[PDB]
Amino acid sequence: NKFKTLDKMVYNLLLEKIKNGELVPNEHLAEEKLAREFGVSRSPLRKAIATLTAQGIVSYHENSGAVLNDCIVDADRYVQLMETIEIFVDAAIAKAAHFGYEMDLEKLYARMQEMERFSYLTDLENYFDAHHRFILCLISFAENPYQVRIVKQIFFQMVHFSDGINMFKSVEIREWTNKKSNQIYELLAEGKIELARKTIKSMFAELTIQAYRLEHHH
Amino acid sequence: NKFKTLDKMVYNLLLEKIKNGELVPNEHLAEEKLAREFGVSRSPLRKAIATLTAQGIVSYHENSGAVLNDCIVDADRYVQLMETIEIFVDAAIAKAAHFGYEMDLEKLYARMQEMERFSYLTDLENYFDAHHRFILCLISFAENPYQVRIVKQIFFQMVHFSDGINMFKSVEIREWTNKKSNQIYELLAEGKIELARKTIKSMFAELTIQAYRLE
Repeated sequence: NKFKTLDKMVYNLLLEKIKNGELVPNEHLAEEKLAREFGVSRSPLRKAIATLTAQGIVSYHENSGAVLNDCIVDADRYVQLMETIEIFVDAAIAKAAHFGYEMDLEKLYARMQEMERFSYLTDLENYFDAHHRFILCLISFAENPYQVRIVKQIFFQMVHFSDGINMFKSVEIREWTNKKSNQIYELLAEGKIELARKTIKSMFAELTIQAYRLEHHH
Repeated sequence: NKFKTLDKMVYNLLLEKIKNGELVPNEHLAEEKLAREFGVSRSPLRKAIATLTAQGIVSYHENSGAVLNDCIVDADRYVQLMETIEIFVDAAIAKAAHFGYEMDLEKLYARMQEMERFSYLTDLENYFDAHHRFILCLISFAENPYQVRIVKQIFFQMVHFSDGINMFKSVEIREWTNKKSNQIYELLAEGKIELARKTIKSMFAELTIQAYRLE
């Protein structure tokens, strides 16, 4: 909509072809036809494809070319992604508490407050991003950048291929999630680690229930 | 040595420039000087770079060109990756036991036996791969393909940027790992889930100790 480079544009263009469904999973990407459609040379397009192969969205095979993977995320896949996120979060908190690391709780407070702010402003995309950044801060408490990057990739896939953000169209759900995030921050700051972990688990369980309620009656 | 296509050749050359350390992380790749060093044109080399972007080794930042990521893994980063792997494995076993799935234990037995076979043949690369596939089978018990793909990327980075395979140059370490894998299989088959989980933890702890002992 408001691009600054030819590469990212093409990337975004291709990405939207993956989201609106103009390219179906298991389809071989016609790199030559795609470059003609965008009016671009193959140097940007190729680059885009490479990036989307790094994100697991496209798979290149030695026998065919680049193939597009099944990337659409229904409720069950959303819950699988959330289970991955939650094992990462719980293990992060457990490791930090066991080894006595210093948790950047001020950054976590800032992230929770950004959640509060975007919920007050009714900025849904920024609220989703802020919720994700709060979770990422929790995970970074493990001091494992590999895990942070993995969960960032998961968040990217959720944002671009799930309707999970629609859950936060409810002000009630947004405020409950903000309250849970603040409770987690407070328990961590007070040192009640097991209570914080069970609060994290409760948060994820309720959001899983709501993810399944998204599919039942939207 | 013994290349069959010019791309795979150029790629490999560039890839070793990443492994021997002649190209520093976060450095911008001089595609023209690299292509002239290899005596090749630009179209193949870029493909190579593209391939290394598809594997997460190189990133196309918003600035024009390609930048190389911090991919070398020392002992501490190896242990970080292994902690991630073991979090996945333990959660997989716990989830399978809690929801009462049927774990494909015959596939697990086959993978453990391939470990045994490659250890017998002193095939280090295939033994490393077989160990990784045994772990991946354990993780697939979670019925979560995303986690399998994540740990596959971890194993790729380990194979190409770690010395962790040198650990298995010891026949004793290989046999201990094989015995532990078989014990995990048997405990899973007998339903002793907590014992299987503590055996998994012990295996990872011993291999973590061995990662630091590698001088």
